[PDB]
Amino acid sequence: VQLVESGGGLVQPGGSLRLSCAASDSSFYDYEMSWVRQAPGKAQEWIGSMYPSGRTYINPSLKSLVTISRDNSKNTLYLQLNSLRAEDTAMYYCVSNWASGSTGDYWGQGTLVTVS
Amino acid sequence: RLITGRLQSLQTYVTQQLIRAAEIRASANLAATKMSECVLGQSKRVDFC
Amino acid sequence: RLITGRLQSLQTYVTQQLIRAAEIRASANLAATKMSECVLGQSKRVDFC
Amino acid sequence: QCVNLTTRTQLPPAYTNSFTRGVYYPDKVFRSSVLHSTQDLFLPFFSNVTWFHAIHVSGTNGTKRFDNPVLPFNDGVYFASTEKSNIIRGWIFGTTLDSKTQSLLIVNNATNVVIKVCEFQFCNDPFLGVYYHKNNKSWMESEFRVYSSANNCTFEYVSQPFLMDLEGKQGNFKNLREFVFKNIDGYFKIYSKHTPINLVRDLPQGFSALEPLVDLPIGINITRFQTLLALHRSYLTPSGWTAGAAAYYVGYLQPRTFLLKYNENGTITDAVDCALDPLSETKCTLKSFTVEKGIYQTSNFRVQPTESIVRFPNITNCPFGEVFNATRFASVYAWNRKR
Amino acid sequence: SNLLLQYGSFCTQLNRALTGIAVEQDKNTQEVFAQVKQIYKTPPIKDFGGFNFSQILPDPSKPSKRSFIEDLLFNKVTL
Amino acid sequence: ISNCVADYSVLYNSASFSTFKCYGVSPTKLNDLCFTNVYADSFVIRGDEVRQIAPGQTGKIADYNYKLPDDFTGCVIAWNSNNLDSKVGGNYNYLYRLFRKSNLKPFERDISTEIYQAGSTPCNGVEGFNCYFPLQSYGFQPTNGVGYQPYRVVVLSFELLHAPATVCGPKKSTNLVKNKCVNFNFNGLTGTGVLTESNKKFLPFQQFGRDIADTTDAVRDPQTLEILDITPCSFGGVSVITPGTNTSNQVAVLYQDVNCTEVNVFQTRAGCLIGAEHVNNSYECDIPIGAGICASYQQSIIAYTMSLG
Ligand SMILES: *[C@@H]1O[C@H](CO)[C@@H](O[C@@H]2O[C@H](CO)[C@@H](O)[C@H](O)[C@H]2NC(C)=O)[C@H](O)[C@H]1NC(C)=O
Ligand SMILES: *[C@@H]1O[C@H](CO)[C@@H](O[C@@H]2O[C@H](CO)[C@@H](O)[C@H](O)[C@H]2NC(C)=O)[C@H](O)[C@H]1NC(C)=O
Ligand SMILES: *[C@@H]1O[C@H](CO)[C@@H](O)[C@H](O)[C@H]1NC(C)=O
Ligand SMILES: *[C@@H]1O[C@H](CO)[C@@H](O)[C@H](O)[C@H]1NC(C)=O
Ligand SMILES: *[C@@H]1O[C@H](CO)[C@@H](O)[C@H](O)[C@H]1NC(C)=O
Ligand SMILES: *[C@@H]1O[C@H](CO)[C@@H](O)[C@H](O)[C@H]1NC(C)=O
Ligand SMILES: *[C@@H]1O[C@H](CO)[C@@H](O)[C@H](O)[C@H]1NC(C)=O
Ligand SMILES: *[C@@H]1O[C@H](CO)[C@@H](O)[C@H](O)[C@H]1NC(C)=O
Repeated sequence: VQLVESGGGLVQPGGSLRLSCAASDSSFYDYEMSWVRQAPGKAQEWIGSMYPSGRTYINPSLKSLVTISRDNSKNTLYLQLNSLRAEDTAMYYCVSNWASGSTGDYWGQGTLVTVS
Repeated sequence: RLITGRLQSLQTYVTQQLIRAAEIRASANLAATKMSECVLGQSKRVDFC
Repeated sequence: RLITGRLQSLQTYVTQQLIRAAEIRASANLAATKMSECVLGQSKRVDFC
Repeated sequence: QCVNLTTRTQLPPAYTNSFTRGVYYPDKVFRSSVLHSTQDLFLPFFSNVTWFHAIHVSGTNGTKRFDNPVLPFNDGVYFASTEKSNIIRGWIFGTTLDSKTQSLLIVNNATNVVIKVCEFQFCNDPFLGVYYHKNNKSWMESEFRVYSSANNCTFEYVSQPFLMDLEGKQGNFKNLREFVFKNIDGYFKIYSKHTPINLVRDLPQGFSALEPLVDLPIGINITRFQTLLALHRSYLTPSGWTAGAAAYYVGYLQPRTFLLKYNENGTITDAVDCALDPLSETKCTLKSFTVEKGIYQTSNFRVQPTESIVRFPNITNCPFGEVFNATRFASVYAWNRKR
Repeated sequence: SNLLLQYGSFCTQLNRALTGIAVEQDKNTQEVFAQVKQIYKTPPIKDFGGFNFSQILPDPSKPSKRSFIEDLLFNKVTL
Repeated sequence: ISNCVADYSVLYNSASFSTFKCYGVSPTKLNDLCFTNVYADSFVIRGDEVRQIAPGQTGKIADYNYKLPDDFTGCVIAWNSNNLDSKVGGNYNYLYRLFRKSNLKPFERDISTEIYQAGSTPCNGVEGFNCYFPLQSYGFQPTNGVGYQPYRVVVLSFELLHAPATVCGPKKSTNLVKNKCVNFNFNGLTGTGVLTESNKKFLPFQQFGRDIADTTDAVRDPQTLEILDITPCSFGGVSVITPGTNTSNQVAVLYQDVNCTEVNVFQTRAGCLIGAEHVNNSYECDIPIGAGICASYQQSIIAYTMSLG
């Protein structure tokens, strides 16, 4: 199991939650990871992505809700979220090489973040 | 498989004890005559006593 | 089947030697006795020498 | 990461004969004043141990050399280490010591020793550092250069530290520790004891039995291990490297038969290594350390056969060519059985 | 044990033999030493023309009244 | 969770249990087998999906979410969880998928929520005509009964892979009685004998001791770390001393090298002799008992210390 998703759970509307995704190595980051979800009707828009050398770019129009951090000891991932709403009604995935389709990647476990 | 091995091992010491007993009884009969001829008398047999 | 047969065949020949050794030893004590008295002496025992 | 600079040394190892060292309890049974014979893995008496040098002792201005590289370990080895100061956190036990394989990790962490039997990505030079961070006012013990990624977390271990300080007399003892790394039926065992050293580098002739510590139910096939070290950086005490120095010894185990004395209270007072010299074999068959005058039969010896041969006759022939070297073949309704 | 009754009476031959050669050990000692009908005693005065015999006669000392020599034999084999 | 001690007997009298569904292991003998690893998964399932969610089922759910090996060695727990997944309004967050291509393999993590078509035209990433969704949400309503209610189900499925087994339960326990002939079980060591208080010294890593020839002598009690001796329960032959069947029918019995307290009564150097009265006389030996003591018959059977002459 290359990638494992940590944390998460059911979210009460008006609440907040934090995500996590332990990484097998810094080498698999090349060159775009993914904090992918399945919003209802909304297209697949990338939220969390990063680079092996330690870069970070986020979509300008959807970055008022999502924050990212890392630690290199455990290779754990931090996705500190605030003000969760109904636009997340699905179970997430943290899969490497997501942008290259849905066949050149390994699927881990993923976590559910939904509200009414 | 254990009985035919333990029984055979036990039958070895009975057999070997029997031969050892014949050794002792042969020198427990020699010690008996030497107590009758050397001690209770004077023997003329050479190199006996 | 070969191990038990060959092993058990060997135990007979050790056992027959131990019985046959005690017969030679018993005759090698008479020869020692017969040497001390008949040769190094002059025995009065009848039909001995 | 993984500062890679040796580029200078290919020196062969120093070979010595360990006088009476490598005796253990291959069981957990008390024995009174008895003499017992065991047939387990042991270091042969007076064997050529490859004396390796730890971080070198060459003092001009720092500049201590590091000439203790990767090693192989067949079935069992000894780690007789002086280590006047903490220089080894543990070792790199494993199979291939890369990704997709579980690296058996032992690390000091001298509040609680951790064993982490999981897949890792260790490089050639995992090393330590213990200094300030301008916070909490201490010399913290970060171990980040050791391992990069801790993946597929499976096993845990928390207990007392193996190594401690016991000299109390301005050194001159070095508190020698020796260790054994056996893995049979997937069970990993370690033996240790605290012993003093009076020589500058060499090993004494004293006898000491090394009690067991840990049985680990790991269950991993073993091919090769590696050694760890600790190079904390340096500061204005004349880049920043070369702290610490010691001496190491590495041997090899072999399946050997031993006759182990026992005191009235279980301590192995003495032992003898059979199959060295005729006198040792004489003691091993009689099961006695004191042998009276006489001629004793110990064993047989046969002339082992050399290269084997096989002999077979001549006239190794029929003309099979006449079947296949026919110019033309017949119709498929006229199949021929050229018997 | 109930599996052993199938082997007949091998268990009774061994007992009969060992008991047979354990009675003899009482016949070996019986034949050697027991050859006097009466227990004689040396007179309290020892006047044998100069011969001492003190090393071999029993002593008015520690029980098990063995001589000075029999004690050496009873201390050189007991291991 | 691994390398510890498991218990299942307590799980009978803990909560309100509904149906005992066990595969491959007898439910009365749950404390026998040792397995390699434990994968403790305890979660919530629907009410009718105690049967409707099960290995080897088709339709909507069991085929495509996860597959578990039909060679189970364990039990399936079934409780009543109407207060967990049924909330007013609906716990429609979870997904009861409709159909996929094929099944899975046991102990795989296949979670992908890909959309499955009914025809062949490509949606090009936009949901619309012929882009039927195989995902369907959970339907929970307090008004709905067993047909949609949730049931707490814990499945303890164990693999049959080839690996060492470490996790089992013990066989504890009883108390201790000393200085008595009892049969003991000490940490897998099975034997019988007399347990007493010792004065030896075990090193603090050993379990049991033995002197020579594999004769175990002392075993440390793993409750108090006290060394306990082992002595075999006494035995020895029994001899019948008789003055001849015509002289009398009265006999005396000798127990070969057995203390009197472990069986007139008299204690000899050759065992305990009962039925014969010891006398201070000394006669010529008649029936040799041993160690210098003989016996005879002169209207009762009496024991001497034989006189030499
Ligand atoms: C444990 O092993 C040691 C090694 O000889 C012994 O300790 C002696 O024990 C006796 C009585 O048991 C004492 O009189 C001595 O003081 C001890 N001497 C030494 C050097 O230890 C003994 O065999 C065992 N008993 C202990 C440590 O009490
Ligand atoms: C006969 O033998 C005994 C020894 O069994 C002699 O007793 C010794 O007499 C001397 C007198 O000076 C003592 O000092 C010794 O202690 C006695 N014992 C030994 C072993 O010498 C006794 O004197 C002898 N009687 C004789 C020769 O008439
Ligand atoms: C030394 O190790 C480092 C790992 O960081 C690597 O970059 C470098 O290629 C190695 N140099 C060699 C093998 O010569
Ligand atoms: C042990 O040490 C020397 C040093 O190299 C080695 O060459 C040789 O194999 C051994 N010598 C003896 C006498 O065993
Ligand atoms: C001490 O613990 C950690 C070690 O770096 C540090 O983050 C923390 O700031 C220190 N504690 C406080 C109250 O600053
Ligand atoms: C068959 O004919 C060819 C000639 O090209 C020859 O090379 C080959 O050896 C012949 N086969 C046999 C069995 O003689
Ligand atoms: C027999 O048992 C008692 C214990 O009640 C003991 O006092 C005695 O010494 C033992 N041995 C003999 C010969 O009586
Ligand atoms: C035996 O012992 C003394 C004399 O030796 C005597 O007083 C006692 O009465 C006798 N007891 C028996 C049972 O004969």
